[PDB]
Amino acid sequence: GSDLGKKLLEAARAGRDDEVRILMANGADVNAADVVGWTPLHLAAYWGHLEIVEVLLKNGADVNAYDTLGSTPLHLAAHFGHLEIVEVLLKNGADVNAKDDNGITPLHLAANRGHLEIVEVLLKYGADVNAQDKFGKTAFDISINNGNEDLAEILQ
Amino acid sequence: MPNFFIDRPIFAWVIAIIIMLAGGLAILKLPVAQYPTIAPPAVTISASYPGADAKTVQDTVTQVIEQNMNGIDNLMYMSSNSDSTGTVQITLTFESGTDADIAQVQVQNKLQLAMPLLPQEVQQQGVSVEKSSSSFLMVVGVINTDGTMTQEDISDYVAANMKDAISRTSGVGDVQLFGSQYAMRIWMNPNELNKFQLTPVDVITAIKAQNAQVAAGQLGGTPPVKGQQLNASIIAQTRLTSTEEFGKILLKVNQDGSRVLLRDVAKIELGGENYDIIAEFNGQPASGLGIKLATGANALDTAAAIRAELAKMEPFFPSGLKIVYPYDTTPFVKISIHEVVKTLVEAIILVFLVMYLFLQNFRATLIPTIAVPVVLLGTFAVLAAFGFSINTLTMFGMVLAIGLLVDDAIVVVENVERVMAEEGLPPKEATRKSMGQIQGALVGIAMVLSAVFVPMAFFGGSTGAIYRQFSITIVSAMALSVLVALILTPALCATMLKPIAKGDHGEGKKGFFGWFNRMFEKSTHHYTDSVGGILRSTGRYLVLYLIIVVGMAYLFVRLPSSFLPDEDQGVFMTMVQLPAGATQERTQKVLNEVTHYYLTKEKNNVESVFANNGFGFAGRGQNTGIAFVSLKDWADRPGEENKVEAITMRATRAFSQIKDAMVFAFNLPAIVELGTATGFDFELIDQAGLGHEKLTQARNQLLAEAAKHPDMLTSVRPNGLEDTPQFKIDIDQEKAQALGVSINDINTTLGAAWGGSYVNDFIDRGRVKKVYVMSEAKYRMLPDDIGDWYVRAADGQMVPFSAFSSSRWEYGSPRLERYNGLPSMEILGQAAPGKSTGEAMELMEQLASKLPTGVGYDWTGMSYQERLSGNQAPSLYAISLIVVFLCLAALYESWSIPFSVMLVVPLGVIGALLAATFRGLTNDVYFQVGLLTTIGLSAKNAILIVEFAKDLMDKEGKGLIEATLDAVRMRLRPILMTSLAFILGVMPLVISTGAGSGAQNAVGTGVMGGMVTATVLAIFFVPVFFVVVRRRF
Amino acid sequence: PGADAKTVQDTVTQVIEQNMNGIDNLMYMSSNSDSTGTVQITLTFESGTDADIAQVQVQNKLQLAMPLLPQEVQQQGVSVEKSSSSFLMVVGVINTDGTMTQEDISDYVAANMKDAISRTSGVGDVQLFGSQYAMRIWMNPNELNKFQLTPVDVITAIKAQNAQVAAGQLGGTPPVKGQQLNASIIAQTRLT
Amino acid sequence: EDTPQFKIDIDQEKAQALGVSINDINTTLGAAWGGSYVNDFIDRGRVK
Amino acid sequence: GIKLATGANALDTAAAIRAELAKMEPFFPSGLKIVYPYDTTPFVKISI
Amino acid sequence: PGADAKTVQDTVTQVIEQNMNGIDNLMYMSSNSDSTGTVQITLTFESG
Amino acid sequence: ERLSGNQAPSLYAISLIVVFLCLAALYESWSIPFSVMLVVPLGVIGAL
Amino acid sequence: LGTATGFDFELIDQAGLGHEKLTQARNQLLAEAAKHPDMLTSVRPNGL
Repeated sequence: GSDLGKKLLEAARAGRDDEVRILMANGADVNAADVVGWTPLHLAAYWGHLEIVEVLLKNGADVNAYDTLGSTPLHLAAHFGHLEIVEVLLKNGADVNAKDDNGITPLHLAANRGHLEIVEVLLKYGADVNAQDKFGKTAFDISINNGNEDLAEILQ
Repeated sequence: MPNFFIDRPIFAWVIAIIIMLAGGLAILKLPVAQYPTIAPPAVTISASYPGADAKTVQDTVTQVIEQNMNGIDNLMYMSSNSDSTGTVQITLTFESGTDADIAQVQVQNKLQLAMPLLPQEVQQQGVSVEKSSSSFLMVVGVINTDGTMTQEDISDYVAANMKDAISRTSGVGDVQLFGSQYAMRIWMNPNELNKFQLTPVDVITAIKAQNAQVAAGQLGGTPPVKGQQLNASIIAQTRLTSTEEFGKILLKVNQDGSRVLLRDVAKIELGGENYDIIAEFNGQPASGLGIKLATGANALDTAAAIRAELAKMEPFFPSGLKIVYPYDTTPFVKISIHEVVKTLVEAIILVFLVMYLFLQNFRATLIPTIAVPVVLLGTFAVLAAFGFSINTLTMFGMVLAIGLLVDDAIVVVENVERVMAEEGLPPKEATRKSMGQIQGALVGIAMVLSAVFVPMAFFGGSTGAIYRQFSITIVSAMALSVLVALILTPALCATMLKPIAKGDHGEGKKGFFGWFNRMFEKSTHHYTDSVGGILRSTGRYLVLYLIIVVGMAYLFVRLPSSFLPDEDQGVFMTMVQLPAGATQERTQKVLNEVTHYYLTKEKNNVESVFANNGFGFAGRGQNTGIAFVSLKDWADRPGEENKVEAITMRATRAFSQIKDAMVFAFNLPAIVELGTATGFDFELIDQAGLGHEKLTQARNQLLAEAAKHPDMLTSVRPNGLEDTPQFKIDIDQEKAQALGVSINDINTTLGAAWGGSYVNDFIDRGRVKKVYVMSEAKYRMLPDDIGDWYVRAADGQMVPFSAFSSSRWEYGSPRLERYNGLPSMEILGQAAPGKSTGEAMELMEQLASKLPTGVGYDWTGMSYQERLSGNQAPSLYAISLIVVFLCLAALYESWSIPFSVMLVVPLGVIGALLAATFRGLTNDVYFQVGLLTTIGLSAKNAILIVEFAKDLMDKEGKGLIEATLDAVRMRLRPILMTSLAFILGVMPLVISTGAGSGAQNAVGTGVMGGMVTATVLAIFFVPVFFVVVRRRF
Repeated sequence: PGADAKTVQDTVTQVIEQNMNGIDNLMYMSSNSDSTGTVQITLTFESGTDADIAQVQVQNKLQLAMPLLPQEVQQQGVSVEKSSSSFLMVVGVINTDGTMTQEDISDYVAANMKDAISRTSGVGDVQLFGSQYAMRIWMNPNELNKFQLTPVDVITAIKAQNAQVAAGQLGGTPPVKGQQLNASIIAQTRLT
Repeated sequence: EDTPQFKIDIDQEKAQALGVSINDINTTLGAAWGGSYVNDFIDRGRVK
Repeated sequence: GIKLATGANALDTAAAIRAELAKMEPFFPSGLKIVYPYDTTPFVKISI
Repeated sequence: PGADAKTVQDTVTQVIEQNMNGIDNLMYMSSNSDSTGTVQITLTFESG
Repeated sequence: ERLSGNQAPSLYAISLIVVFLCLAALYESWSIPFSVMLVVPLGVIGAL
Repeated sequence: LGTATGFDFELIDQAGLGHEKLTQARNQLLAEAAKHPDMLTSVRPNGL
């Protein structure tokens, strides 16, 4: 742990881009993880802070970091609807078929909160649509149960 | 009327007597307290929901209760907050002037009716309505010095064996235990539970069944078979009493005839109800009682009583246990009283000395010494009558009234002594004339000082309550001082003063006195020659008056304002906050460091530190803590370097070095519950249902912009807590239903094991106490452990919790404010140095006006008050100045002459401002009252001179300048005497250091500096003022 | 909810009335129980009665009757109020766009204005000319039978699945030595 | 003055050995000897 | 529909209600509007 | 209901009594708990 | 009863003082009140 | 104040007769009421 890596975790979450910029000027740790495994990319990916996402990735941030239970910044982004972050992350090599410890996939999470664009993007970059979670549900299954017919159609 | 009592001295003695009797009785009966109640009535609802997060608490409890707080009367605002240790608090703040008991029962009844809408666990726990009081008389700490009993033990002891003792102690109105009594703790083991195929559900249902009260009835109860001979009660099952019994509770009978026993799947022990606070006092376990003084009670007595009771408890203390008094307001209140009694005595010794130096006969020197106690005694009477207590405010208002009291004596006695020396009249004819010469002015002076101090009581809210104290003290003192000077001292003068020859100005005496008298008569000619010259040249002095008026204007605005000075209170505190997710162990290591520092580096000053891991202002959690620090006496901590303000500066610096931990110290406010007179309290409101995340953004947006005006806003911050990582677990209904597993089984297994579950009551040692079932910490610490808890399916199979759940982190709020019903965030800040509060608020409002739609704002706290009643001062003081005019108009029968007198007001103010700015002091209430009295007293002298002058023209036909010079001569000696006495009298307060000295400094400085200039400037400017106005009109 | 005038009188009104005894300055007491499921008992006092204490007292005797009232009646919240019979004023709320139905306007008034006014000192009673919203389940028996479920099954599952669930903490007090993490456990929450 | 009391003690283990619910036991003993209020009825217009 | 609490001042309370409604108006959805169909208080002001 | 005087005293009378502290004008307080489960506590206040 | 006895002396003492003072004030005399205040035992003995 | 010369009157079932009998009693009263319109006007129930 470091004085700065904690400052970066904080600024990453809060979306203080110039703080992040200055922090990146000083070699603060892009791999600093908080108490639960979240790196500042996680923080950015979750809290919806596109600029910082890029800056971090540009500065050697790991796009396929995973937390105490398997969530990848793609997981967060797909799940909370941050289309642009999804796209950036996948551009920068984010595993679209990452499974957390429940076998949950950014497709699942996106299917579930019903982010049709994010679904298609993930499908575009090759989201395995026949992936199943712990209980065997496929993003389609999430779609039929939530009653989302457009999604159901997209997953054919 | 003073003729009446010149001829009837006994009558007047009787009136004196009666007044002194009423006074002495009030003195035996008046409540003693540090301060009166000044905060408005507030009633705080409180509830708890074991194992519950801040959202669950809000959605099931806080909203329900707030939705029901309807139809209570004189509510100003309601506000709540709901947090992640399962607590809620809802504070209803009532209008100033509400009956707190009407207010509390109205809150309590609507809550009652809301009680069936609450969670069943919360109903089982109870919800407490209480009157909000940060006012503690003292706090008794209870500690074990020989490592034989834990914090819980101490607490239980204190509960079972000490609390109620104190509660019944006289003058104690309320008592709070700093800990819990015991609870029966079942600490479950899930490996065993799954071995015998049991769950927390079986454990709970067995404790509800084998720890029960069963009603059973009677033998031979009405209606009986006639001819029954015995009527007896049937006692069946009662509550269990020991841990041995609980451990012998039968869970399962096997296929084997063996017995699964609740001791075979769980550890059984007495313990705390919670374990969320770790409390230590110098590293050793501790508990305590917080004792509030009861209404009407006397603080010095109650304290003694509390201590008395304690001592007779010590014989039965178990070994190792010791009492400690780490907070006690009564020594302040003792010092206060001793210091005021001190000042009031030195006061009469001084008027003795000054009276003799000038008048040089003992008979005169009696007349003030009788008259001053008469009025002071009879002031306590009026105090009592109006329902006032003996407190710090009323006591210093006593001190601010000495000058006005002293002066009334000096004025009457001296003018009889002067009429004698000048006219050779016997003491009865001389007083009768002398009274005829001040009798109107003295009554006038009463009306005018009324119009000074009376307006001050009519301020609103917290501040009006502090001004009300001084107002009533001071007007009372002066009103009896006028009564006593029209009733008692005329009589006394006519019947104690020895005569004086015509022309005998004591110049023929010898030694120190005869010299003084010639010296003074030379200086009275010296003086009247000087003023006669001044009067040839009024213009440069009008220019100098504008210079004075202008300097006062400048010094006014650049003298910073507070409302009460801090004190070295003997105590101060130290916050310890740690990151999101920081554990209780980690916070204890910081507090351990903080504790060690004080007992090492401040050994010389510090007596004790009390380290509460788990608590704080902003919130609660394993990651916060307060140390409370208690010092040795101000007479064992010499010099300003061992003051709190010193010790805190040092410590705060030391602790900025601490890693992963924000740590700092600070003094306690003068009056607990009030906050910075430079501060604001800002509520930011979700007004159209945006949600938490949205209001959080709108906040940071408001906090950013705020930081973009450092010239105007400083220390602008959130009051609450920040969102934190939490463990979201989802239950697969489908897998549950398919596996034959109830979700009520699932959610009570989880809730009991990981959150604690309150079951029922047992009776330990004749005391009823709670029974909790919870997992051993070893199995409820980490997400990994969720797979070790099994729930039984319908078909009897044991399904691991993992087989039907899933999990992820999200962020969530560990605290959640609300305000007048809506979600809120409380923003704190003050006006940057040199800027006023009303400005920093104007900007804070505009910065908000450019916030996202759906976000509103309100003003709460101190700010709510000053927003509604911070405008009044120039209203009120206007009416004041109008009446003072209207009065003097009637005194002198002239619309123009008033101005001559009124013009004196800047002359006293200036030196008060000078002496203040010099000593670094502040525009606060002690200073402001002292202004008021400095004005009143120099007003007094003005009114007498003009009267003497206007009289000499009106009656004896003297020319203007002739009258003015004679007036200013006769009134020179009295004015000298009063000021010299008084100035000297307020001396110890200015020099004062150590115990409780900021209060004395505040009163002393401004009164003495305002007096040096009020005395010096007036004797010259007043004749000036009078001649310019008589000429102009 | 759903009680005729007699079910309301014989399960509520009377049970209450028989407790409304020993109450200073009471003159009469009338009451109506009607088939909408509503009771109002009206205790009237001599002129000069302090309405606060007059309320404190009635409430005292009422809370003896509370546990004897039906569970359905308690959860509907029983009220006690000191007001004039007549209306001081009626505040109307319309929509000039017509972006919002009568039913929506009412739900806004009820959720965003009422409470603050009900909490205004002076305000003895507030009648919402409309109705706050509720999640309305509207059952169909033709399908209920078709799967062999009943309204009982429904209420059970809503209670089960629209649950706000206390579930503890990780690293909760009393913790284990060497504990790393302190985080709330969030399980089922109310549906929205 | 101090009265006698008849303490009856139920054997939980034997109750479970013979398959009887402590709640019916408790309810029998309580209802029979002490009485049990059950609900109200109407007597000529009065809840009783 | 607002009923005035026992004893309370009609004119004073009308006021307080108006002030409270004011703080809500800036958050009304599109085209939502207050109107004033029944008020017994103005007659008191006017006739006095 | 149905509890001895000692049970009723431990769990009900003592609980209420220990909160009847600091109340204005309280002269004395008497109270009893019996075998039928009834409790009464009587706080007597200074005349006036 | 214990209270009415405890307070009775104080009551008698202040009632004498009052009468005396009223006499001194009315008759402008300390002598007239002290002559009078000595008839008091003459009446008290007859009541006793 | 009331509605001018309005009188306000109550019929009570003092004996458990029932709602139904009391209704007939009220009907019987009201009929006779209409037979003295030199004295009584707009006499009417207040219920359903």
